[PDB]
Amino acid sequence: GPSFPEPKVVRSQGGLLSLKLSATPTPLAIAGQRATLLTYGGSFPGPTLRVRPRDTVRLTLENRLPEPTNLHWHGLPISPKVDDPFLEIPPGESWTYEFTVPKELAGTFWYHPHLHGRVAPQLFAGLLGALVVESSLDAIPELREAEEHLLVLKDLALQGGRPAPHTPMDWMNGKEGDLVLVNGALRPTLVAQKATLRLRLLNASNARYYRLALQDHPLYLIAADGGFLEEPLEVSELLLAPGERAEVLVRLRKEGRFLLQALPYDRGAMGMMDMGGMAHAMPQGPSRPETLLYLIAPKNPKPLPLPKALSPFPTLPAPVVTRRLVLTEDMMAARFFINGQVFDHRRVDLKGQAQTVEVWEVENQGDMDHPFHLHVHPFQVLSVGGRPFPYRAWKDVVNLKAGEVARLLVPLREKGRTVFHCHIVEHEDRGMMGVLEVG
Ligand SMILES: [Cu+2]
Ligand SMILES: [Cu+2]
Ligand SMILES: [Cu+2]
Repeated sequence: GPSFPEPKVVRSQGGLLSLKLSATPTPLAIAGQRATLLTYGGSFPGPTLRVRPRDTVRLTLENRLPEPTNLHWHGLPISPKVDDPFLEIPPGESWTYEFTVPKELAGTFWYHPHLHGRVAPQLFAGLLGALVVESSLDAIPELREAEEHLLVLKDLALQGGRPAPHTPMDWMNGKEGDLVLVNGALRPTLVAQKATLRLRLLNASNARYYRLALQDHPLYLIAADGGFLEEPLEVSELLLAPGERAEVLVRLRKEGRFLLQALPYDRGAMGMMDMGGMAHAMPQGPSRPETLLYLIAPKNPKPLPLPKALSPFPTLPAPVVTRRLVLTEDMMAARFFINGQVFDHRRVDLKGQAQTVEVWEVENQGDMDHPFHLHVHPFQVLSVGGRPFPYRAWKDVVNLKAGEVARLLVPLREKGRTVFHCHIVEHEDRGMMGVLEVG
């Protein structure tokens, strides 16, 4: 097939994407070996859903797993009656998710399980897929003429032909795997046919971080989690935390082979160590460098000029409340807290008012990175760690290194009960989640 593996795409037809999608243990060939994963649509990753604003999505999820599950439409500002984090689809049962794609939306989003307590094993076993919202901006020549690819960054570990089980230490750190894959393939080769590439990036890992760098090239950031930037932003590297998305332009200036690497990154994962005195926790340190893919430039490459502008970011109304949400950890217990509390599905933690804007100060007082995710209501990151954020774009995950405070501008959109949580999904399963009610 094509030298570059990418998930199969399902496009909306006539303004409607209607599809039956089963969650099922699936035998398949993965990184040169046979394994049984948990998949949507018989594939890992699941199929990419490509839609346009104002399309209708009708996704009937059939649960063929031996455990209950549900779907989070990660990043979509839709009703929490649809993106329902509390719904349980029992084994053998089905549920139809139906929503309209918002008019003012563009970018790379994704779908995955969100049944509290089972998210980490279900997502690790392979239940995830992408959703792309096409934009009229994609028709400008600087984007139209680029060669576009989706890169689903997800790692895996196999044991006896199945996803490796979670250990106690996995529940503390978040589980990372030794197979560091792109679109389910082990270090694929991308033989570019155009000198400009448009790469949609998805970190769908449970916990692994990707400190992205392309040999000999900068990246041109054009979209964050949930929308375009106002203009391209040149970066030498790009950290993608669990759950985050980004889109970059790559401008191939010379012929040659270039590595896309996940450079060493210390996210504060811990191990255990015993030097006489009994065992005590010790930092794992930075991750080993990983090669993600091989990028081959075309002959005599003449890249397109970058777009001068993308999408103006909306001027938001003045905020009416400031929230403070403090993240803490009890590592040896693998318990994780927001303002000193663990998740309780019956407890409402924040009550806000639709169509107002709030300032959320999220403070990481732990020692690990925690990627903070808010459902339903995309936000503008104003600052992290006291540094002004270098661009304006909708995000829905923000990474917090130990000690850092992020200031977020949060317009409240759809009414109903939704959640916020760490997107190291083990931490969510172990209690680092709270409930927001919007009325
Ligand atoms: Cu998510
Ligand atoms: Cu969630
Ligand atoms: Cu966390």
